[PDB]
Amino acid sequence: STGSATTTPIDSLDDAYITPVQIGTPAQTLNLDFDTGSSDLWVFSSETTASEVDGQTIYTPSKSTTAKLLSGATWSISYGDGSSSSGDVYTDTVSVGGLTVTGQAVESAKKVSSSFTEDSTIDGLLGLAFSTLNTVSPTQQKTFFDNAKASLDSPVFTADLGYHAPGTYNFGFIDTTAYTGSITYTAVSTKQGFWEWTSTGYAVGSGTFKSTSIDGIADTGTTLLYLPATVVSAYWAQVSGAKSSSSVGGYVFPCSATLPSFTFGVGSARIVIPGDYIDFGPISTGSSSCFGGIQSSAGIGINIFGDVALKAAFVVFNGATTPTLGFASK
Ligand SMILES: Cc1cc(C(=O)Nc2ccncc2)c(C)o1
Repeated sequence: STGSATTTPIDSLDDAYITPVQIGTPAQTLNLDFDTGSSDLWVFSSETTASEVDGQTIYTPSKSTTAKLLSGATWSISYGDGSSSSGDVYTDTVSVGGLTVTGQAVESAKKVSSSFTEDSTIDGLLGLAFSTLNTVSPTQQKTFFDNAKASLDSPVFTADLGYHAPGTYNFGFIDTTAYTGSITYTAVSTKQGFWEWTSTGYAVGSGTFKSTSIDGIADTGTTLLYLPATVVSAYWAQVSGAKSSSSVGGYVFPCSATLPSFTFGVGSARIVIPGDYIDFGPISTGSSSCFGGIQSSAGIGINIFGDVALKAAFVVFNGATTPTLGFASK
């Protein structure tokens, strides 16, 4: 089997992407944030505290003839950005782009943090990291991809995120029309539960490539590119007037600037992020200070190849017995 679904930016900045997902019988379609940095499929629901729901579409398990309470199971998650949610668990039928999994754990939120409430466009998350990170207790549950894997034509999914435009998540096949040149594959460590890999270096604009190992994660659920302070300083030094602002919480730059590209290495291959992808616009409405899309990972504890980086590539998440990651230009 295979599946193919379009993923759409939630706003004009590509802060996140949403993908329609069918849950239950008859189908209830919710727009979920596919997150290769976490491993829980959770949704706003009829159980979510009413004051914490503001415009989201909810899953109502009582209206699904295939929903079953997973008795005694609870979940609770905290993300890197400080957001969180928790609740109980149902199993139900879940379909993405024509690919159906029966008995998928659907984690129903009883509580969500303010950031989730305030984002009316995101009805929940669909985790695509390794199932070892799943938070369900006392019986850990599998991700949608892990459940689907055996049925897929090939044990892979691909992320093809758009810049200010829709893109695609495919399951079970590699669309050879969706990228240019060749896909370069690179080793993955699953030891922390992430799609963790080592970039071979970087360049800023038309500058020379610096060969240096940068360990990090491919994370579709993180907006920005978070890299070591040395690398980030070298980037922003090429932008007149750019500075790190403790009050804003990262690098900002004059909105009148033209940003240089940023290149990262994948083995002997190179992925170029155009300068415009690194512009996240005014820090507040009407401001001439703009927020940068490349930020320091110091204090996070891990480097994160988030959407800024991933959207510049066609990315293969190869879930074979020994997982790997593939990157192609597009
Ligand atoms: C301000 C904000 C952040 C988020 C959000 O979804 N975080 C997040 C971070 C990492 N992985 C998954 C999710 C929301 C709704 O609002």
